[PDB]
Amino acid sequence: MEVIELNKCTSGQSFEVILKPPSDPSLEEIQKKLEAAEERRKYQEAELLKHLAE
Amino acid sequence: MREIVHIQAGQCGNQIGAKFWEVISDEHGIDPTGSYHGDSDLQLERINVYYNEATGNKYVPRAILVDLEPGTMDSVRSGPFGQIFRPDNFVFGQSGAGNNWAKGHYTEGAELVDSVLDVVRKESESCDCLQGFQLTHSLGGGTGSGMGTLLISKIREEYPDRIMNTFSVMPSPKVSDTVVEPYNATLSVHQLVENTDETYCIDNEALYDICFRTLKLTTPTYGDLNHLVSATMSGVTTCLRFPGQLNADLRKLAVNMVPFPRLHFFMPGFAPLTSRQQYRALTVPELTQQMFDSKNMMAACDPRHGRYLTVAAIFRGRMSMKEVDEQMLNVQNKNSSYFVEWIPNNVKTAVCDIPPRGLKMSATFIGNSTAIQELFKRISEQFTAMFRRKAFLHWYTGEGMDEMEFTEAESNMNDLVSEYQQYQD
Amino acid sequence: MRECISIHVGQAGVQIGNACWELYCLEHGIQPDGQMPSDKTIGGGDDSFNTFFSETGAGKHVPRAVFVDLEPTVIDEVRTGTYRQLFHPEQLITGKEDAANNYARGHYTIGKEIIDLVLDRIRKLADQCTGLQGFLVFHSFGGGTGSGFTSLLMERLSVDYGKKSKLEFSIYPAPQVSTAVVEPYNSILTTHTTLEHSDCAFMVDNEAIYDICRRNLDIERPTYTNLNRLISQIVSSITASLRFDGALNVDLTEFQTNLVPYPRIHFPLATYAPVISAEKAYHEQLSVAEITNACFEPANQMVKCDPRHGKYMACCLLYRGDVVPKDVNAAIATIKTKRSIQFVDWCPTGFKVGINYQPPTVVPGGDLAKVQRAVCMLSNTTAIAEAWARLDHKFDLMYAKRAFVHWYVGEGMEEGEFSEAREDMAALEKDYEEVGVD
Amino acid sequence: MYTFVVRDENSSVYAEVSRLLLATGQWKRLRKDNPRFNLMLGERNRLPFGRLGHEPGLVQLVNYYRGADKLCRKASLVKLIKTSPELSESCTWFPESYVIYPTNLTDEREVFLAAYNRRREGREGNVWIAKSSAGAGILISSEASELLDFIDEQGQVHVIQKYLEKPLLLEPGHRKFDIRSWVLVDHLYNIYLYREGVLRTSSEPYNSANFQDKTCHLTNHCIQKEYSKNYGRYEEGNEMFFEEFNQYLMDALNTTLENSILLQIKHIIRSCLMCIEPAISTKHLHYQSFQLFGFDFMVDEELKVWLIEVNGAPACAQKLYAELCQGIVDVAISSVFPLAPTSIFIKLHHHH
Ligand SMILES: Nc1nc2c(ncn2[C@@H]2O[C@H](COP(=O)(O)OP(=O)(O)OP(=O)(O)O)[C@@H](O)[C@H]2O)c(=O)[nH]1
Ligand SMILES: Nc1ncnc2c1ncn2[C@@H]1O[C@H](COP(=O)(O)OP(=O)(O)CP(=O)(O)O)[C@@H](O)[C@H]1O
Ligand SMILES: Nc1nc2c(ncn2[C@@H]2O[C@H](COP(=O)(O)OP(=O)(O)O)[C@@H](O)[C@H]2O)c(=O)[nH]1
Ligand SMILES: CS(=O)(=O)NCCc1ccc(F)cc1
Ligand SMILES: [Ca+2]
Ligand SMILES: [Ca+2]
Ligand SMILES: [Ca+2]
Ligand SMILES: [Mg+2]
Ligand SMILES: [Mg+2]
Ligand SMILES: [Mg+2]
Repeated sequence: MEVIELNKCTSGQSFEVILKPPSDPSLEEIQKKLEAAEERRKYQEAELLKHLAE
Repeated sequence: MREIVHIQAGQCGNQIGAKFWEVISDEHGIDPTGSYHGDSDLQLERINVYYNEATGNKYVPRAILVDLEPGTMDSVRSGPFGQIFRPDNFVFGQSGAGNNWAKGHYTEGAELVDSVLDVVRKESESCDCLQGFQLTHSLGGGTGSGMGTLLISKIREEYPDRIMNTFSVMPSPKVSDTVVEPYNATLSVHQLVENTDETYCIDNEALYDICFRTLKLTTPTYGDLNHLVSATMSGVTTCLRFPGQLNADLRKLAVNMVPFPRLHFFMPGFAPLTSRQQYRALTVPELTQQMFDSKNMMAACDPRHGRYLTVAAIFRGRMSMKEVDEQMLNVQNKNSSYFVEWIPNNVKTAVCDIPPRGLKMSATFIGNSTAIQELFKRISEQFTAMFRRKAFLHWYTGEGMDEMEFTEAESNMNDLVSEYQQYQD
Repeated sequence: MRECISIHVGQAGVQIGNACWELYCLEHGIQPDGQMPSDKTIGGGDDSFNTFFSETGAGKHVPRAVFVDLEPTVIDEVRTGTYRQLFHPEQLITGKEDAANNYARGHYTIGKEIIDLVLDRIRKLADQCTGLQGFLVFHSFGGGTGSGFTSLLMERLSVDYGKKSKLEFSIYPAPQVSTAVVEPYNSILTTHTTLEHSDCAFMVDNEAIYDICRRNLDIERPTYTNLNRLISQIVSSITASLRFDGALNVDLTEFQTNLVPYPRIHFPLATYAPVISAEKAYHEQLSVAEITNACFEPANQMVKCDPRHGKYMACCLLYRGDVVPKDVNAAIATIKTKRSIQFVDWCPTGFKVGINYQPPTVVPGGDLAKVQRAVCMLSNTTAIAEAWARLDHKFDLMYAKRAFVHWYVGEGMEEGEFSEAREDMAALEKDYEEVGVD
Repeated sequence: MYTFVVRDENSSVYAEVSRLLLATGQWKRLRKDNPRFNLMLGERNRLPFGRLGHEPGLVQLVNYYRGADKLCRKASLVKLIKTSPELSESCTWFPESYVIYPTNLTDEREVFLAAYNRRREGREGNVWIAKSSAGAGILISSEASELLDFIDEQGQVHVIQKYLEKPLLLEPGHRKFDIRSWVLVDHLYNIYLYREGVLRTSSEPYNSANFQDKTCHLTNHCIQKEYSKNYGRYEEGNEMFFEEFNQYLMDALNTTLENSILLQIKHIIRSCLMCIEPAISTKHLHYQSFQLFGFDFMVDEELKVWLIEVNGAPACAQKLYAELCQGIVDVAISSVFPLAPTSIFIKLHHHH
């Protein structure tokens, strides 16, 4: 039961107690993902219009 | 500012749509002349969802009245709230559709549809942010069924990413006008499978049995049936017309009610349904017991024959929201055999403070049940009983249709029945 | 002094943000008009509260915050609410139609169109900072914006602010206060794409906050306002060290150093006490031991789980009010001899304690009662993996039938992203089991 | 209408409880994967406790205590007794035991040989027994070399404990036996001891000069009914109930079952369960637990009771299924979900 690094100030204090010792995607790659999904949306919509045109 | 554009087509469509605007106009304090006279700010918070605001603080419904014959819309224009509709929003022909889906969809209807879309485009261009469209119509006639589904096809083409919603009255031999109603309903159902995000199935037989057995109306009329539709349409749209912690626009509802794109046909319900003992206060248990009782449902499908994919209940009036959850959590935990166990928490509840006119409290029921396959099975059987003998087909081949298109409607409907069946096991 | 920028995404993030800044202002003596009489340095200064507030020449203390939502109705409340004067228009960003509870709609469809604008507004706040620490990101798991757009924002923040720390305050979905059925999908999708971009995340399960409001505050049917004022007390207890003089958790980096030894396992459990109803005739004031003992009761944990059957990796005790180190250690001794606290063998069995003498501030007309001392324990237990297990199971039930999947594919997401995200969660659960179970 | 699920089809006990619940007309059974249940008759292994108590408006109850395996595992029990101050290492009613891991994998090998050599040098009886939880696989011997070598040939943790060389032998027959006590712990952590126990007796004369033939040394009901040639001779199914055993103790030893044995049994049950109460109690938990335990005791010729093990998923004696199962419904299930005596249990009061 040891207390270490006791720091005190006007607004409080803080300390540590030890009971026992121990034993990314680049900006380019994010644009591709965003545009790839935008492309799959455009494709699905074109197939909707193609169906409606028939 | 999430505006909805309302369309009503054909006799049934315009008669049911008329009462709907009558009911909700009363709830929002809008008189027949468009002037507001309510006493609560809640009545206006979401008023722009269904009404446009003109000069002089006038509120004009965002509604488009469509028909291929003048008669029905002359009645509306002379009806109670007939003066409230925008005069330009009446679009009608003179030929009629003769209860013929081909005439509404391919011949007479085609000649008029472009001018209807001109009005739709006009109302859309003035919306700050358009939620989507809602259509009221029957499937058994010619204009609402044939031209209605033609309108939907042309609205989806021009507004591919907007929500398309319909209230669809399904025909029944017990409440029938002509024998070709199964033909028109089977042809429309396929259009709805493809081009609607949500369809509220209203079966005239269910409306009839309710007026006969529950409401104890000796001789029901179309007017009586339309009173139930008005009340139900007002109940399902309460989520959209008033404020609440739920928010919920058309797309958010669809995302939570439709787990598969084609299975988007709902069974509505209402409570109370009392006969003239009408002043007795209704407790929360009785509202809940009736709301889930089949005799309170309007699809004429026994829910105990299928399974609920998703269920939404809306309670209106000043009541115990704690006791609402208790009774709802009681119906589920007492009949958990009729709820699919692979959609967690598929029963949602919402409370609204303003009750319908003349009721301390009410409950509207919205179920996406696989039991709806019984309705489509009925239509299919009646279709095939006539089509196997090609009875009455000449009315349709005379309009340019071929037998193959009927064969395809049959297969499309039987596929739909097969799709519901696989999710019921 | 180093600045912290708060980002609030979606309804839950914006409404929780509104409650926190309301509390922050009452704690620092800031008025709704931004004035702060106790601040003797007009239009400048590098005090601790300046980590969260900038200052104009006119003496206005302005939150270092950005509010983002794809629909304007929630942020309009901020524009016209009590504290409308605090923020300026650039800080409140609103779209016209939301993600409809659709992760794919908030991440791809709509996110792609608004991401660059949001980065621009954040860049404006960053240019006001002389030494930005990082970001505190508030959002829900279930919402389409909170789930889908947050993950996109986090990806770009890692690119534009590589060396900056990012902490989350995430709302875990609870059916008692939700009408959405697809929230398990959204939660798992957003945890997958956000996991490698968040340094430390504080999950709050609405179910836990809901029961606390009914049990301790005697609220039969709590509202979001009730839920949010309670959450903003926990958030304030966690961020107080950044806003007040002190030596524990003085910068966002210290949160990772003290609570997260393994990067993926960065979801500390939060436990708060005491929560006393204001409507009570008058409550007996609890002692340091009693409130510390309460930190090991499941009833006041921000996520319902059983830490007795996990393993601790770290443990912070944050006290506010009349508390001296003497009483803390005395209560800790008693608790060890009575409680089941098992640390992992590769970590010291200890507690880091911080004490702030100023007791918790309570919003006038709020539900919470003024107490003389309160504590918030931040413990990293494997037991919080129960939250992932519950969530992953619901995901499996719906995904086995591809229910609702078409809504996501329709917005341009590939079906493979579902399984790619689910497999990441299966690996996350395996990490917790390897650390906690023998 | 209450609901329950069944996730262990092999449980004879809860097969009866489920059969009784339905007979009341007030309990409905759901599919094993339906989350909307009041009561879960859960599986033995890997029961998902983390998914319990998260259904709005549903009070959920389960028939297992999370963490009670510490008491129902051969190796776990030994560690719990030696490491728990409430039981201490000098616990007087538990045979000297040691946890021994096979060399192909802490371990108490050196600690065992130390106490072994002490006994060998002191002329004392040095017969030990090795067993594990992965057995139907038991070995009894007086040589430490054979005990250790037998464990290395396996691949799971084992336990070596002193073998009671002076067991109490019934007459006529000169035969060994053990005592099974059923104990029910409800959600409030009351400890109810079933008034009916069973002596699983050996039908063979106990032989101390031959531990090779284990039929007269192991009182398991399956070993006696398979490898014993006197099965069912003295009592039906090698099972003597308390009425007879008490009458015997009076005729032969001039004492009673209560005074000579039951006081120690009730004391042992209390000590074991009270010890782990803070670890497994569900008093402030979001769900509720109960569980049926099977304690197995040994009695020596001095009328001292020793604890053998604790079974977490025990079976019952055929004659006692109806009475005990009904009792589980009364104090464990209907106490939380009431329906629309002379209790068969013995409440062991204690300080929570
Ligand atoms: N604690 C708390 N939870 C909230 C709050 N608002 C919403 N939620 C929860 O958040 C989830 C819904 O996500 P939202 O944040 O409302 O949705 P969103 O992020 O705005 O995204 P959209 O789909 O575009 O609306 C549900 O589980 C709600 O319970 C709030 O103010 N406080
Ligand atoms: N230390 C010891 N001294 C004397 N006999 C012992 C003993 N350990 C075990 N036995 C004998 O072994 C038999 C059962 O062994 P054990 O209980 O370890 O196996 P098991 O667990 O598969 C049976 P159960 O779980 O049903 O009690 C008992 O009848 C007992 O007589
Ligand atoms: N509920 C209801 N159903 C109607 C009404 N009028 C017609 N129907 C039903 O609608 C079908 C006839 O369609 P109808 O609307 O008259 O054809 P249309 O004018 O060409 O669109 C039949 O099944 C009728 O039972 C009505 O006012 N209310
Ligand atoms: C050709 S018919 O069979 O006579 N038409 C009856 C229509 C109807 C039946 C019942 C109603 F409640 C309303 C309308
Ligand atoms: Ca013409
Ligand atoms: Ca200053
Ligand atoms: Ca990073
Ligand atoms: Mg007609
Ligand atoms: Mg939102
Ligand atoms: Mg055993």
